[PDB]
This record gives sequence, C-alpha cells and structure tokens, in this order.
Amino acid sequence: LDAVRKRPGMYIGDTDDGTGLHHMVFEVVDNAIDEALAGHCKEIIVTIHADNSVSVQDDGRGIPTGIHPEEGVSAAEVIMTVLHGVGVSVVNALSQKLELVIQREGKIHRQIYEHGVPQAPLAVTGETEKTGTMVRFWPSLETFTNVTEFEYEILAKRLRELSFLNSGVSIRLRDKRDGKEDHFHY
Ligand SMILES: NNc1ccc(Cl)c(Cl)c1
Ligand SMILES: Nc1nc2ccccc2[nH]1
Repeated sequence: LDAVRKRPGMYIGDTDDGTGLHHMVFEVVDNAIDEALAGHCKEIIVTIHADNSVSVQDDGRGIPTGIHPEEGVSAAEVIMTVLHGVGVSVVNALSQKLELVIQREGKIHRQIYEHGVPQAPLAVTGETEKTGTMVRFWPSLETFTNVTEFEYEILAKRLRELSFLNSGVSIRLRDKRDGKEDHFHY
C-alpha cells in the first residue's frame, strides 16, 4: 500500500477539492453493489455518520473469510491490503480508521484497520443468521484537506445514477447529521 500513500491523488483523485473524498465512498459502494447483486434481497445502505465517517452495508453473502493460501492471511485482509475502479485497498490505505464487519456462514467477523494497517487478524466475534458485509471508514485528515466533510447531494447524485444502472438493487442513503434520507430503487 505504500505506493498509494506516496501519491494518493494518483489513485483516488484530487485530495483538496472533495473529489477524492467522495470517490472513497463510491469505490466501497461499487463493491457493495457487486455483493448485493449476487444475493437475494439486493439492498445497500449508505450512512453518513455524525463524526464525518461513512458506512456502507450490503445484504450479500459476505466476502470470503478463509485463509488465502498464497498470502497466509484471511482473504478479506488480502482484499483490504493488496493492490488489484481502484479497489477498496486504496480506500483503506487513506482511512485513518476502517472497520470491517462480515456476516457469513453463521458467524460475525470483525477487524479494524488504521491507515491501512490491520490491528489484529480478522476474528470471529459471534453468531448470526444474516449475511453481508459492512465497512465503516474515517477518511484520513492527513490526506484529505480543505473539503473534509461529506456533501450529501454529491453522494445522492451518484447513487441515483447507480440505481438506474443496477436495476433491482435498492439503495438507501442516510445522513445522521441532519436526518436527511433517500431511497433509490429503479
Ligand atoms: N459494504 N460492502 C462491501 C462489499 C465488498 C467489499 Cl470487498 C467491501 Cl470492502 C465492502
Ligand atoms: N497517523 C498516521 N499516518 C500513518 C500513515 C501510515 C501508517 C501509519 C500512520 N499513522
């Protein structure tokens, strides 16, 4: 990930005018949409949190959790930390904190990253009936300058375009700073 850290603008877009900041959300959403498509209920939820973080939840099958034979760590960690849209590893690299929650095969798995560094191995923390993947990220204020807060209408505009393109995927957008919400479903 150091190539990303070295030149984040080259991977995510402009880090001073809000372009890169919002693209961070869009990269995660792309992956959530892929996940949602391959599931039954096909809903994603994008939440803008009061502390200037964003979460994206899908109801898909959960991304794989088993050990990657070559890399020797969970497949989820390979996704989050190996360079492959630019990939969610870029998002993780430029997040001062990132929380991953995977619900799969009857189990909840959790893992925390800081600046793309895992704080511990992906771990089973409980049991569950549901499936899905949730990422919540705090963009690094060392990288993102000037425009450091998420603009609702920028997210809403893109999510609307996406709903037409991904028919039958339900997209919910929630702003916890002011109660604003939307529901895009074509
Ligand atoms: N929140 N959905 C989601 C789905 C797949 C991946 Cl790889 C990530 Cl990082 C997030
Ligand atoms: N604050 C801060 N910025 C970092 C960038 C890369 C790895 C660790 C880091 N801690």
